[PDB]
Amino acid sequence: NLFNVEDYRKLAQKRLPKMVYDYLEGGAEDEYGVKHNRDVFQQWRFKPKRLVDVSRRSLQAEVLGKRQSMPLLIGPTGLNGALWPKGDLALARAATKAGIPFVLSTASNMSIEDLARQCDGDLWFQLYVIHREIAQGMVLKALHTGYTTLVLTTDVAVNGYRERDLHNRFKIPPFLTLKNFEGIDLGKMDKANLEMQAALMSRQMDASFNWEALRWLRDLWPHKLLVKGLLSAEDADRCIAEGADGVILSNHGGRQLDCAISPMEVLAQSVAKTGKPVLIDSGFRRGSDIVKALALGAEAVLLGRATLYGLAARGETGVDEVLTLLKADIDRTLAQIGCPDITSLSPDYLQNE
Amino acid sequence: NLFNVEDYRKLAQKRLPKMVYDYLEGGAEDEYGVKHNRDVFQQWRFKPKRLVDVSRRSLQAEVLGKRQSMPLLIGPTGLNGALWPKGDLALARAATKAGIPFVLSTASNMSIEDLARQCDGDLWFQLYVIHREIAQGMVLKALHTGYTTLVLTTDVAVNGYRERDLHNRFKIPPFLTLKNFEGIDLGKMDKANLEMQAALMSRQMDASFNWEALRWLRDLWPHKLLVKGLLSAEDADRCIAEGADGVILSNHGGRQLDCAISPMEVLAQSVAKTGKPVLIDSGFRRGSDIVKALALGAEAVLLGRATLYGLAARGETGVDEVLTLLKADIDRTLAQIGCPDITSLSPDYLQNE
Amino acid sequence: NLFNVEDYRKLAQKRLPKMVYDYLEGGAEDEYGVKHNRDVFQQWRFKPKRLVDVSRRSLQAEVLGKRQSMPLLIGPTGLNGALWPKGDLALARAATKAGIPFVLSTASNMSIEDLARQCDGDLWFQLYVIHREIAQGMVLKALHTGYTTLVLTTDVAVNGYRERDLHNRFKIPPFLTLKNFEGIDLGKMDKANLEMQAALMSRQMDASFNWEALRWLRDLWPHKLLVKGLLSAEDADRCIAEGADGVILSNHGGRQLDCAISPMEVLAQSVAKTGKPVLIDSGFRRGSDIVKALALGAEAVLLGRATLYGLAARGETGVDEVLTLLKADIDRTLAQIGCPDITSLSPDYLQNE
Amino acid sequence: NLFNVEDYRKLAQKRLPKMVYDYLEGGAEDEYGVKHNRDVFQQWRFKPKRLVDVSRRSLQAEVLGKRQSMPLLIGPTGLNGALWPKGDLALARAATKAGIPFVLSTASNMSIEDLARQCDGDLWFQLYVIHREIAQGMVLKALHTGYTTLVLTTDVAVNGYRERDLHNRFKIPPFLTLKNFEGIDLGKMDKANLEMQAALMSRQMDASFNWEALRWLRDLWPHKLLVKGLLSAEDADRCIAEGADGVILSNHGGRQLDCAISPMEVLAQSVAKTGKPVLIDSGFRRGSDIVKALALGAEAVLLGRATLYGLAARGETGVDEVLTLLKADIDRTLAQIGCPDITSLSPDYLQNE
Ligand SMILES: Cc1cc2nc3c(=O)[nH]c(=O)nc-3n(C[C@H](O)[C@H](O)[C@H](O)COP(=O)(O)O)c2cc1C
Ligand SMILES: Cc1cc2nc3c(=O)[nH]c(=O)nc-3n(C[C@H](O)[C@H](O)[C@H](O)COP(=O)(O)O)c2cc1C
Ligand SMILES: Cc1cc2nc3c(=O)[nH]c(=O)nc-3n(C[C@H](O)[C@H](O)[C@H](O)COP(=O)(O)O)c2cc1C
Ligand SMILES: Cc1cc2nc3c(=O)[nH]c(=O)nc-3n(C[C@H](O)[C@H](O)[C@H](O)COP(=O)(O)O)c2cc1C
Repeated sequence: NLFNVEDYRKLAQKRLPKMVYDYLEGGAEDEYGVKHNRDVFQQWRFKPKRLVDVSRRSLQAEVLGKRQSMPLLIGPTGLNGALWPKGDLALARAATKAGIPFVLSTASNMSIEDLARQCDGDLWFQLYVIHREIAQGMVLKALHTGYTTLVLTTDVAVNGYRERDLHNRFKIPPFLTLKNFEGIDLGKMDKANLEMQAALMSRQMDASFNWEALRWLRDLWPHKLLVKGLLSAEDADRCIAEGADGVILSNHGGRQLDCAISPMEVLAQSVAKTGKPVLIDSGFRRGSDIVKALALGAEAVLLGRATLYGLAARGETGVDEVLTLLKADIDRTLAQIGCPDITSLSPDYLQNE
Repeated sequence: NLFNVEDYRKLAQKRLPKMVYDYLEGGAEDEYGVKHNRDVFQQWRFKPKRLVDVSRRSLQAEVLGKRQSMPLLIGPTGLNGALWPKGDLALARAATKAGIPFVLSTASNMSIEDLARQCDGDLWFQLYVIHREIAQGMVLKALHTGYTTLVLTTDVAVNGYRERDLHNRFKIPPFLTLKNFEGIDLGKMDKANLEMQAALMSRQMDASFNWEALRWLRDLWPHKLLVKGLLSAEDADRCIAEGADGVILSNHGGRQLDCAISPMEVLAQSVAKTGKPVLIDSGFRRGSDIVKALALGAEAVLLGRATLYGLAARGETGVDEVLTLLKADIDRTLAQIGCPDITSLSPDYLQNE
Repeated sequence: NLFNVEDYRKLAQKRLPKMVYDYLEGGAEDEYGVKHNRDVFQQWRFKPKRLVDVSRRSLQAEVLGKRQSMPLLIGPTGLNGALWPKGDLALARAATKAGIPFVLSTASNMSIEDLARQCDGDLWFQLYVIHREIAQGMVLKALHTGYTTLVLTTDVAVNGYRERDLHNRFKIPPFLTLKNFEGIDLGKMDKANLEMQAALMSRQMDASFNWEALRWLRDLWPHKLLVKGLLSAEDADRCIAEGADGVILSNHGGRQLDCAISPMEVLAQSVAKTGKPVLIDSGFRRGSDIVKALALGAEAVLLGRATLYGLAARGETGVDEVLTLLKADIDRTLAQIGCPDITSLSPDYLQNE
Repeated sequence: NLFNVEDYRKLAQKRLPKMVYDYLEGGAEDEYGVKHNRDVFQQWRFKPKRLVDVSRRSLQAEVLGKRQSMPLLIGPTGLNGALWPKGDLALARAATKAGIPFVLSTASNMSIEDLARQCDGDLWFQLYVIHREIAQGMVLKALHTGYTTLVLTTDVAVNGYRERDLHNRFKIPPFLTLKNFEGIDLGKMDKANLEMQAALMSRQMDASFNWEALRWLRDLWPHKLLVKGLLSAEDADRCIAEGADGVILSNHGGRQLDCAISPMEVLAQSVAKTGKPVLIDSGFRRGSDIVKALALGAEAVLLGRATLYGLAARGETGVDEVLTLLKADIDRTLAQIGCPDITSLSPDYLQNE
């Protein structure tokens, strides 16, 4: 039985080695965060508008000014190859078939260049800064290979304390490789090419990356730039003031700070304050979750684990199936609440509980 | 032990094939809706008025201006024949013996005409519009056979995603038939009698039926007209403005949209705004649930699953028993809260929790 | 292990026949009421006052102007003889040894006269009116035998729907008798002594007893009169206006109306509005429950099941033990919150949660 | 697996005799208090500040004007020797190695003098007053041996009703001794040295110790003085008015009054009202709990059971490990919420839930 996202999670758990499933499903510390990410959606219920002609419905919507099939994206997730062979490509091709963007992780198992050469969809690149020079190299590589949008993830200044991984002594699968860091030379002896080599031999990001550094990144990247990992309207607003074209409210799927608020708690405020695109992720599993966020003003919702369950359970086809179910889910929900055009969603369709 | 509605649910589950019980009991998606429908009643508790003479109590009340034994009705439910042989007739006869109306579903297993010929009680007809022409035929048939009231159900523009049915591959019992669509001719070749035949060969309602279409229905039906499936005081008010004589607040027993609010959440507001009869259903199981709704202003409460448990467990007699228990329940509750005349109920007997 | 009331409940359940334990412990319908009666106490927590000299503490307090050892009473409960032989006397003697009043039920197994002859403590009489003439007889009997206070119970206009009793086909123990109705003659033929005989052959109270009837009772009884079963400050106030010397807020231990509010919900309001003694019962098990009610203004707390567990488990000694534990509990609590004199309790020691 | 405090609790439960584990883990009566102490932390979630340079973080902070490695302390707990041999010394040495103070209990198994001679860290002394003369002796002894701070615990005027201890008939381990009361002479015959001997032969504190007595203690002790066990901003303020240099909000880890509020409920108010150091304990297990309290204004958090689990499970090394984990936990949390300097914490990093 594969009728919803949970069904794929169940199948994924049956097919993945425990260590890998825990890497995927686990959250930080007590996992109160991942639970809160799910529970917060119950803070809203629907107030359908009846007797509305919903015979013709549209899920098409502009994201950052560019039209796509539906307000969804497959968000950046690292080590996809540990879930399914060539996982990054499977996800990218499924997203492309569905008419939505795919975001490649800095910690992907397929390189920026290789993906761009094997997929003609709308590819976005998610950046993690470990070393400024190396980051610049990846950004320029993404630019030259056709990536349309750059996403800076800011919520992993230090690694999250995921206790399942500690219990399992989780180690990156030996057959896997952080492809984007491949060929970053060596032998070079001197400050950089030493301070860099040392940085790469460390599983820690550049914790000093601040607003000033964002300005640097803004000048380097000429296209759309989003800042991911924000949990306040104030930070979202500052990002816009610093040059960002939009933001992605997110708590990294409860994988970094267990007691972090859910981004849903500051969605409406961020939308009202910034006046710019506010995308969101963390906890989305049902079409109703997605519609609630869109009704509150979100430009689009990025999927993390939802599509990864499809990938881990049935590869590319599994991802296609999850996207198909979610699209039919969103469509069904729109019809049921009396909002035929997804772009017409508003808070008026919701009741705060 | 058959002392309340739950006892009949338990017996019904023991006597019905799993597939059928799931069709009856199931809700949309995660079934958070059916649970919420039950839980919402705990938002109110009673503040009895003591030392009131309750030696003489009355449950008699006018519904749409017409007096009936108690403010209850057996609401429209499809495929009753799958629960018990000639289920529609059993329910109708039980309702008639209890002195309350029975609402026949468009998806009933006994035709509009056959029921009217075999039951002299107050029969109401619930309409689903798949094809305008066919709907008109049913409405006129109900009119000519003595049905007093017409109920338009508006919350199934598209089919609900009930996962139990998907797991069981639920298929309408072969010995059952949507009798009201019987004899709708064929062979006829041309636009209609083709666009119609195609519509009937589709398990989907007319999703375009809107306010304009309601105006059409209002002109076709000369007697009392109610719109069912509303979940907002605004929609209820618009229905009255468009000609309706009252409304039925309802989320279809949590079978259509899992995250829909419970109609109890907008009952008081709808009563205050419309100033017209506001009936309600969804989640009612105990007399206290019913009394709470009546105290908040509801004109009457329609029973869905409650009487179906009686039907599935013990046929017509089972329905008689459930109605008898509920009547004694309501009566007992009125005595206990110090409101001898059911028509005297008000919010003053309740405490918001 | 017998260190609190719950320990006695556990022992009582082990020693009583299931039917009897269910009669004792059971509540109306779903028993959400008895649960709410317990849960409501968690709506308040303590804010102790430190560095207060609590070396000398006093639990002595006036109830209706008369001093007693502590602000507790053993409330009226019927069929005590079904829990332990001569249960009414055991409870009365334990209450007397503890220095608190005992309230005899109209449905006691020991007569008004017999108890008064075998116990010299402060005896109160709880009245149920089935027949006016018979009620007058009992009231006069209580008056002539030394009962100091009369309590009219108003919350059983009709019998509660206790489903455990229905499942067990509960029948008053054959070796038991409603002693207070003994010798009410017969053979007499005519209106009364016929309308009366019929009333006694019915397990139903006089549902017509109203405010006018209370006035009649007020004129018949010359001493302190309390009205029990109130659940609103308005009713409590009316009782005072009609002549009552105080009231007992109560939902009959969740045995009559499952969805009734807990009396704790209207305690403070009743105290402020009436300006007269407001006693309370329903749900009290821990000394902290009792102290919370007293802090909110209650004159005294009546125990129902708490002391009955002591009785059912270990007879008179069991009741003595429960009262001893509760007294030590209240004393300990007073010391811990910094209120050495129980009469000094106020809302300032509480925090609303 | 020893990755957090709970892991040490699990190991401690496996290594300690049941009686001892219950003495350690148990709470008063129903233990709703210890549960509330944990649950209250979920009333706040984090709103991280992104793009803040957190490459250089500092946990150093002044407590009562004196700098220490982090805003933590190992609080006073009695009978540590029952958990691990020379438990008091193990805890003291671990605290000293971590750069934080250790508070010796009046009911310690190692004397004030012996500890001071074997540990050169910052030692605090917690006082319980059973007899004024004896208390003075201990205070002077602590003064002469180098203890920097005196803590008066005021929440054990009477002993808490811990039912686990009652069930286990808990008796202070025979190989243990209340060392601080050793050599308090005898044979002396007359008022004191009789009223004193009797006081020592009683497991009850001086319940008369009030504000006047605090003034006496204030004049006796020349250094920093804190009052522990407060649960209101009003009491905290009075302590400052009476001469205290700060307070410790605490409910004694839910071991004294089950229905006591959690000190977290009055932390912000106490900080705002007193304008003096407000330390706190009760319920702290995760670094996030600690950071929430510090963000609300707490000067420091005292650990009770957290470090005792380390002690009971693995002795001194276990305590070292727990402190190491908590420090890394706090550090990680600071980085994640964007507050590199622990002294910069404020309510702005929190969201009330
Ligand atoms: C297995 C896994 C790996 C992840 N790796 C990254 C990453 O490399 N880059 C990034 O920006 N976010 C990363 N994320 C976070 C996601 O982008 C997204 O915020 C999160 O999955 C949203 O929550 P959800 O899983 O409930 O949908 C990861 C999430 C998961 C589940
Ligand atoms: C088995 C089943 C079939 C139903 N079929 C119909 C239908 O044909 N027409 C309609 O208007 N409502 C239909 N309903 C909805 C009911 O009219 C009513 O809204 C719902 O049962 C109320 O909730 P309750 O079941 O908790 O009482 C159906 C409900 C059930 C349980
Ligand atoms: C077994 C049982 C019999 C009772 N019988 C009577 C009665 O005869 N008269 C009356 O006034 N209340 C009666 N009560 C109600 C009590 O006076 C009291 O309101 C109730 O027990 C308080 O709640 P508690 O049981 O939680 O303490 C009865 C309660 C129990 C538990
Ligand atoms: C086993 C045990 C013994 C204790 N003994 C004392 C004591 O002698 N003096 C004192 O001031 N507090 C005493 N306390 C209370 C602690 O100082 C502290 O308030 C409490 O442990 C904080 O809660 P926590 O255990 O959740 O951290 C004790 C606590 C425990 C767990």
